[PDB]
Amino acid sequence: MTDRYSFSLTTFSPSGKLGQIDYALTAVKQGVTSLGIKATNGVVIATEKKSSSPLAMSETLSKVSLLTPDIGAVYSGMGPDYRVLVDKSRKVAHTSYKRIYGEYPPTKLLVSEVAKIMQEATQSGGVRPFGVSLLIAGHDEFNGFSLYQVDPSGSYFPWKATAIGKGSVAAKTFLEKRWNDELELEDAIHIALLTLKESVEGEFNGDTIELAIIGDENPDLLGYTGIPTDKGPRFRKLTSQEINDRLEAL
Amino acid sequence: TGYDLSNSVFSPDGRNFQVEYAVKAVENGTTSIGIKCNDGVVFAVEKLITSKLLVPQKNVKIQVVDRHIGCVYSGLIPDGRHLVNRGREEAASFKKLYKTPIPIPAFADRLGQYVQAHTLYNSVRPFGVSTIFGGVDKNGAHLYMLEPSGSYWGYKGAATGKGRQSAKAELEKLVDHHPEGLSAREAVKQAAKIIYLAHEDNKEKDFELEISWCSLSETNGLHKFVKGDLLQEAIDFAQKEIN
Amino acid sequence: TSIMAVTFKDGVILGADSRTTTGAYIANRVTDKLTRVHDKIWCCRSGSAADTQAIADIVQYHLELYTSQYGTPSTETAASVFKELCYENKDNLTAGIIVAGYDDKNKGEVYTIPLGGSVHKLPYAIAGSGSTFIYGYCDKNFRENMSKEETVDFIKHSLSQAIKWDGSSGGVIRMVVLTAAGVERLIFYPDEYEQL
Amino acid sequence: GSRRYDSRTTIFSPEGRLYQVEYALESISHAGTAIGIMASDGIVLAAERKVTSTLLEQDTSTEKLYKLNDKIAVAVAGLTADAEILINTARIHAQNYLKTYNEDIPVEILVRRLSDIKQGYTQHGGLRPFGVSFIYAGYDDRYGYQLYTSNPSGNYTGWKAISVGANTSAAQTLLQMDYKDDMKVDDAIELALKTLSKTTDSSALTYDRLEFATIRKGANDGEVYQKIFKPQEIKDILVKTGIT
Amino acid sequence: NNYDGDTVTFSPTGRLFQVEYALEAIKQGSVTVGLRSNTHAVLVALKRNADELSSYQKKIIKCDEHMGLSLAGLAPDARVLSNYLRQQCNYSSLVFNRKLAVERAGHLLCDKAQKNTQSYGGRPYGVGLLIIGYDKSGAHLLEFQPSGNVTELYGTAIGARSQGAKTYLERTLDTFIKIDGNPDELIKAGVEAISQSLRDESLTVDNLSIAIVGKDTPFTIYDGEAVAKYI
Amino acid sequence: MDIILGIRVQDSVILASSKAVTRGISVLKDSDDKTRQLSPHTLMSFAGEAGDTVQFAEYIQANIQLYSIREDYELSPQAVSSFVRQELAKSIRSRRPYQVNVLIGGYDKKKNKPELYQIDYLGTKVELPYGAHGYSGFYTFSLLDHHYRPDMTTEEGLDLLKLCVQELEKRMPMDFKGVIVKIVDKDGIRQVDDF
Amino acid sequence: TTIVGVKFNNGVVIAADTRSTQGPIVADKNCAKLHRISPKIWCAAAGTAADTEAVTQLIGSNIELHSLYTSREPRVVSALQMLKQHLFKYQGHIGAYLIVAGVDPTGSHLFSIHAHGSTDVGYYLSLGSGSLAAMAVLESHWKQDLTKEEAIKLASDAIQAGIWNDLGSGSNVDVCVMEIGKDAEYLRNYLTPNVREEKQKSYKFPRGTTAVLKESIVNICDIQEE
Amino acid sequence: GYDRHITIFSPEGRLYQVEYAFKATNQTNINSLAVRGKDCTVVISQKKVPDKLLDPTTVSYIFCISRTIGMVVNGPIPDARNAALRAKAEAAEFRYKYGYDMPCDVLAKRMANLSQIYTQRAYMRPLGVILTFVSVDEELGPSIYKTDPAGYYVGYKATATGPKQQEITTNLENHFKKSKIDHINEESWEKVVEFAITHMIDALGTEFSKNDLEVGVATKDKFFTLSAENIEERLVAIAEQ
Amino acid sequence: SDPSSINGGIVVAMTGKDCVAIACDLRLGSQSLGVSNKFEKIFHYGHVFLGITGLATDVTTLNEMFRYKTNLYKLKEERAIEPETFTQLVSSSLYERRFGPYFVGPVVAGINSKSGKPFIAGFDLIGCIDEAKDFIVSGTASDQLFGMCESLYEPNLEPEDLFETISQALLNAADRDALSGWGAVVYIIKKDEVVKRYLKMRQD
Ligand SMILES: [Cl-]
Ligand SMILES: [Mg+2]
Ligand SMILES: [Mg+2]
Ligand SMILES: [Mg+2]
Ligand SMILES: [Mg+2]
Repeated sequence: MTDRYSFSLTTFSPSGKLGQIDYALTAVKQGVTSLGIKATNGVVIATEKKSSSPLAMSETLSKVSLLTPDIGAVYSGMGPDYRVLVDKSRKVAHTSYKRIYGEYPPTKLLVSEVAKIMQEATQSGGVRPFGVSLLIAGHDEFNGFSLYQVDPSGSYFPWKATAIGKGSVAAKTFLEKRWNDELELEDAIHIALLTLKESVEGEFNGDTIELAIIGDENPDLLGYTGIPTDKGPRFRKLTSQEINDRLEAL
Repeated sequence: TGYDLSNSVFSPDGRNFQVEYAVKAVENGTTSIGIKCNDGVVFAVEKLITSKLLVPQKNVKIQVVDRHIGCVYSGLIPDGRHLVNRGREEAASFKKLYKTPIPIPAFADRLGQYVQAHTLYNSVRPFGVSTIFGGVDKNGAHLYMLEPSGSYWGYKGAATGKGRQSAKAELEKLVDHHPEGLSAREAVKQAAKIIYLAHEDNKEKDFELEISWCSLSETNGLHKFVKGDLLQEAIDFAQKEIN
Repeated sequence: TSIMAVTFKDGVILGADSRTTTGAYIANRVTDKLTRVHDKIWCCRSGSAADTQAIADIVQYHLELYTSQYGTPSTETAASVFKELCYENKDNLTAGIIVAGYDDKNKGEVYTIPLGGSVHKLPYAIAGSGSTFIYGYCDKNFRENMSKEETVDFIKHSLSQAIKWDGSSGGVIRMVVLTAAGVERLIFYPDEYEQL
Repeated sequence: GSRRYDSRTTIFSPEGRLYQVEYALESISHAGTAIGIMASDGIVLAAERKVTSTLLEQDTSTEKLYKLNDKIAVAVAGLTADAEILINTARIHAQNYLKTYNEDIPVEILVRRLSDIKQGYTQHGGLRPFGVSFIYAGYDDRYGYQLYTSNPSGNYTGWKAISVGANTSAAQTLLQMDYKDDMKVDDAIELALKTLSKTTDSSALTYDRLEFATIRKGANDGEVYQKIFKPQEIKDILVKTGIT
Repeated sequence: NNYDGDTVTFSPTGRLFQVEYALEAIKQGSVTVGLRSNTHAVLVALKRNADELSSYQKKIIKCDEHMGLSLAGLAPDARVLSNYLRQQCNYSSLVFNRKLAVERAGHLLCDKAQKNTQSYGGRPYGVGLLIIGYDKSGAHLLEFQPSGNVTELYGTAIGARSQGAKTYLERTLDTFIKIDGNPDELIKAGVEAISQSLRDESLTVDNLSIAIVGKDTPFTIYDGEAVAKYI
Repeated sequence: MDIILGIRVQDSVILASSKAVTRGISVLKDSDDKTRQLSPHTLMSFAGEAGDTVQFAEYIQANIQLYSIREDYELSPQAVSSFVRQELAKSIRSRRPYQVNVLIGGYDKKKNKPELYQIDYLGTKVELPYGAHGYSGFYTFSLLDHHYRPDMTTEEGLDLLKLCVQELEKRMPMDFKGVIVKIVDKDGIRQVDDF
Repeated sequence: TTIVGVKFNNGVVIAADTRSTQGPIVADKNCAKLHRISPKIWCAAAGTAADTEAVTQLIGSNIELHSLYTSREPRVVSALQMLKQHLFKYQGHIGAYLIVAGVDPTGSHLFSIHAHGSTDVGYYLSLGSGSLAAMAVLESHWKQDLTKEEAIKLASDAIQAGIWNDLGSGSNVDVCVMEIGKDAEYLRNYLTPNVREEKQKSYKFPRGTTAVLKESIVNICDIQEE
Repeated sequence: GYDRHITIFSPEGRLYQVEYAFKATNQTNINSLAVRGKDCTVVISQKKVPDKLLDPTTVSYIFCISRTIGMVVNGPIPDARNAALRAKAEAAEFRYKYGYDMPCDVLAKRMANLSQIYTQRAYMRPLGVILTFVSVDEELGPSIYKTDPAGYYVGYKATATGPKQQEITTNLENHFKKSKIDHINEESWEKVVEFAITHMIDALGTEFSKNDLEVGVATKDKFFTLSAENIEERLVAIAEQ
Repeated sequence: SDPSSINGGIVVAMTGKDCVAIACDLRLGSQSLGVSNKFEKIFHYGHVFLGITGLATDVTTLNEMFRYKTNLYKLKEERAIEPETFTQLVSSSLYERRFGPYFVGPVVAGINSKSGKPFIAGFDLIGCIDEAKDFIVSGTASDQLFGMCESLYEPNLEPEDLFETISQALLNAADRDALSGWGAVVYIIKKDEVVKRYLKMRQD
């Protein structure tokens, strides 16, 4: 009834490769395509809701998750690993930031904390790395809008636009041709839907696509009135109807 | 291959080979049985007389838990003792908190979860015993049998060890021939017979019979050993049936 | 506080006043001191309101987990869990709890757990500051195997007197009836019980 | 039990080498090259970003050059995530020293502390070492301008000019050829960029691929200024030195 | 073969090889005999020397005034187990003013040995013990194996060539059990039993070790010229 | 321990510390040196609870000597005083605090300046031209306020110190058995053997 | 401090005065004693002000995480249970006395909680040094089936009784209304009946009145380039 | 090849121990089914008592976790009971801490997170079970949430688990393709149980007696299991139309 | 015996039009004994100013603590901390020593670099925030300062008028306190310049 794995399960091979990290990246490659695009007045993150059965209710499975009111996350790879990372990311935003500074962390620092948790699963005793790559989109007052990718190694990079998982190589080429520094949010959503159609085989609609934005403040979603400085969350998950509306102008 | 070298490793079948190897140690042990009767339970066990130098009636194998539960087992005897020691701790803490003595199904799960926990890690070995146990609680008589995997079910009759097939067949006859049920005193006699019949699998060495029972009418719902005239009556009945 | 539990032919009835005081100020005049730890096991609370609430919540947790595993607990079992908490934490608790419940096998049972954490199974029990004034009345008027209406009258009259003499007690007389039929709440207002 | 699966990260080979340290160094040899050059009036840190994509947001990106305090900076070669764990420890150590003594931490003391942490992972704990090599560029009032390097073994050494990561053999020869002791910061900037331009595995050296920094005692009124170069400023210094 | 690297691993036939290898250490050890009547219980032990300059390794250890054992196998493991028995005998006396039953002493040794066979990192005990005692139900003799199995007997022997002594006791059973109120004759039977396990060497004055416990006899060990009487 | 004085002049720091050690009824010693050399150009005098004073001083001495060997370098008086303050500030919220008051007189070889630091048992640090602990300041500060100049020589500092000690010997009820005087300057630490 | 809670038809209202005091001295004349735990769960706080802010923010933080974990809007009974178990553990040393009110999918709720961990249920509650003055008003004018407008009126009248009659309370009335199926409306300084009158004199000094020894520029900027 | 013995990645990015735990799932050779009514959630499971010496009342793979939540398990009984005891403890702790009954979907998530840990941490093996949680949730209504050894979970309109799960799944898929609703449009739970049993008979192609089935029913504020005589009444009604 | 009045001293902060002011006396004592006339009680971390009264060892300890924390903040955030954020950091830090507190009365003052808004705040020894529009007072003559500020203060004073108001508030409060005085300092803070002025006052 002992934990006897106090030694690293990820180690350097003779060629300098960290095998378990590479194999985690291979698991991410098999995962469903997800992408992120940054506009001047917002960020969009999107993915396919690959339903494991038609009897399953794919609304109950959230691939796109709110981390803070101004930060959202999407993934490619192993879903269960993502779910526990979201739980830890939400909690670390409070314990190592909000309970100290009385405000939510900026995107880059929350990303840094997630990256740290993933790095530790790459060096600590008796654990394998997380088999996910995350795309974290967010806004904060001093940095503005931003989009970050986080890999199983714990490495993170800021992107203007990117894609991860199944059809990422093709999707990144598509985003290079379309992306410019003068995009509005609606233009980025349009490009996101165009890019994502290429990697989807079957049905392509609001029920099979999950899409969220980091944009303007939503005082209608705040839940209370009376404090002028609190203007509401910038994270908003688009509805099934809102996606289908934009697919007609596609 | 290599899946059978470490406990808690799933083979490509979905099996835990180390648990299946513990079963082999159980199959190698002496025969033990349990019979559920009208208002209680009867336990019996085969004790192989390795030598004349063994003191008769002294090396007692059946163990009591609390005052109302009997436990008998086949396989590695020390593993069985370790399991009963745990059972006694579980029964003590239950009674400490809840006042009432531990119910038999509750007690069965306490042993079950503990045995199951020894299939979860490579740092421990599975239990090398199948345990037949039971007694009388507020809801009546209960007989259980618990395997190395942590699996257990309730039984009408139970048997384990080297002579288990022989015993099981004899128990199945009693179930068919007595649907209304069996009395406590009948079950003691039948238990003696079944151990004697099951001794054909261990026929090289002679043996010593040991019986215990809990019965609401015969023992006030307490576990007691069958001794003296009642034990000899059961031996005589058993000896008459084999001839 | 004036609280009592009384066994009768069909089961058991718990009774209580509704007053909670901080010094001479009545912090709550409509307090509910009859609290449920299981469907048919309730208790009357006296002493530190923080302590008796904390204890009762833990007991309700223990009996819920008991029920998931072993089916419905006895009233004796519930009293034992209360006792374990009260006895082992006697140095840091001020709690005087009466446990009352209905089995079909055992029928109505009452257990009182005073400050020390001892247990005492009784036909009826009285407790709280106002109970001192009705030891005489309750001993003279209690009978075993009373009807429901007689037992309600016995509790009503008893707590009426406890309320009359004890400043710490007052407000409404709440009662909870535990029988095979189910769980019935009763309430009795000042204009009713004062004129008795 | 568990013994079966243990790689045993902290053992000697028959030749007296630490397997995991040697393999971590092999990992580091594939990382983008980082160069440090120390002059009389300052220190230059130049480093090559590894991944080139047009879509990478360069102005907000940091994989190579990190600030430890106002006087000390590091250039990283190896696993970026491993480096950030160590960097945060060094940042805390610097502030602990400042709290205790009310003076900025001397460069060597910080370097020794980090190097000791790396050493620990090679001698006990059964964990893999950190796959990181640092170049430390710093200033204090005792020794003035200092360059150091540390590697996964926990060994550190002092340098006038040094490279880590890819093509260090080639890079160290080129530096050894053109370095002189009386050299100045503006000359050292030019040497660092010329060296990277020759050793790079890429077809050409451009601004979007580089991180660049200078520590100068050429702040207003005898103070020391760290300057992490912006993308546009790296583009300007590439045109000035005549590489693009 | 593949399943003997540690105690935590069952073989495909349900065997624990590390326990069986510990059992083998006992067979290599020097012979010791145990036997009892209704009044007394006796240990007789053939001690082993390293060479002619060396002392003879002590085989018998006292656990209490009414109990003690003889060892065969790893002597440091007997020291660990006898120290544990001393403490349990002592705990019984101090807390309950009660002499520890010999049967209960066997149960404690069984359970201590068992824990070492089921967990990783540990090893089984590499020693076999013969415990004699006189308690409230008379004389007792136990045989402890480091598998955990403890067995109450009239007589037995463990160690190298122990089968010869064990056969003799099996024949003599009806005679030596009746040797009541005569400690010298019971020891004689034990000395005659251990003689069946000798080859080449014979029982000398610093070779032989005898212990006895009984009705009005505390556990006492006899070595040196004290055992010359029985040679 | 009773009286410890400090005065920073032009080119040195002078520490004067009483020689008496009293244990209740009797004066057990009249030649006690209430000081430790922390480094070649840093001296610390101390006064407070019995046992704690010396234990603390020697603990500080060991740590500064350890630092000196590790870095092959003498810490500045400011750095030493900050280290000492933190240890006392750590001490005050402990299970059993060090009841020790100190003066740290040092010559900063980098800045070529004498420096005097006053730190009480709570960890209250102040840099001063002259300082004291306990009741010593009550008698002496009026004289120091009057006569002190920042450009005084070492000999003038000693004469002003004699006046302070004379006032202490006149008006204090306790016999502190005179003072040991030590000077800290660019050449190190030396004791004035006749005072 | 005077704080109240009043149930009504389709929700609950809480209110508070705005005076924070150290002994007999008024530290803040416009203090906010109404705290958000979640968007639709607010509480009014009395007792040690650091303790009330700390316990609200801790439970509020854990409530938010719980809401995200369960994909459900937070319940008042959860805020109550977490507050009481925390306060009980600290045996009254965390001096927080709170009136906890809110709306959730279960309905509208009103509780009080004391520093030792006892909780209470009611249609109208008061806490703080002005609680007796407030409760007098509540006991005189409360009825069943109050409208929103009647509950706001009653609540602010109860706070006024505290403001005027209790020395520990003063200045303004803050109100928060939590109605079922609507956003909670926080009404900061709902009443302002204690504006200071214009002073008789201006105390603005002539420039150069104060004697100065030294002037210097303080460098707030970082170390500069070049 | 020790990447197949513990839960670390193979070169393909696979966890073989997780995959083999899924195979242990079908070791009992028992098929389960869960469907939703208007006011209820029904779960049915095959019951096989091969030995005549067994007490058939003690043979069960349906568990009463809390009053509101029921759980059926597909997998060996020791791992089933391990999961059952834990789910009971987690449901009780939740009620104590947060003051309301643990929702079905939240329990499923919690047990899924625990299962995820066994796929990441080496010393703990996965449990070889699929857990199907059922309730009538006070916010979401009739609910089916299923957990597996990978740590995956999701909500279901209806679901099936076991060796012959695909046959049952396609049968259910086809019914909901006709009706075009997310549930069985039926008022009484009795008729929803009759639907569940009927559609299992059609999918598996086998007839059932009262002792061959085991039924669990979730209603508002209680989950309960049907007796052999309650099932017999269900089987009589099916045969009579 | 009372830790908050062993050493003595005061801090006052005020807001004006596009500016804030913070000011403190210079005394450190051991009860009746005056020890230092140069013990400054105002510190700054970038453009955020922190005054601290109370026990002097804790004043020094907290300054060293917030320097530590704001340095690490700046390295990670890549920007200087703002007054609003720092105020929450001070509160968090004090409350984490709830049952063994620092015996201090901190006062935050500064201008938000992005919004340009003047900001002041005060705290009790365990971290309760008083965010006043007008003024914040702290120390052994806090009552005296409350009296001065309440009558002398008017809103939207220009920087050079605000200097006179805060100076006269501090000086006359300190002269009615035995444990305060021995010199004084006044910081006038604008968005991108800060002037520091030492005041001449009675030295008793
Ligand atoms: Cl979880
Ligand atoms: Mg009254
Ligand atoms: Mg695992
Ligand atoms: Mg004064
Ligand atoms: Mg004066």
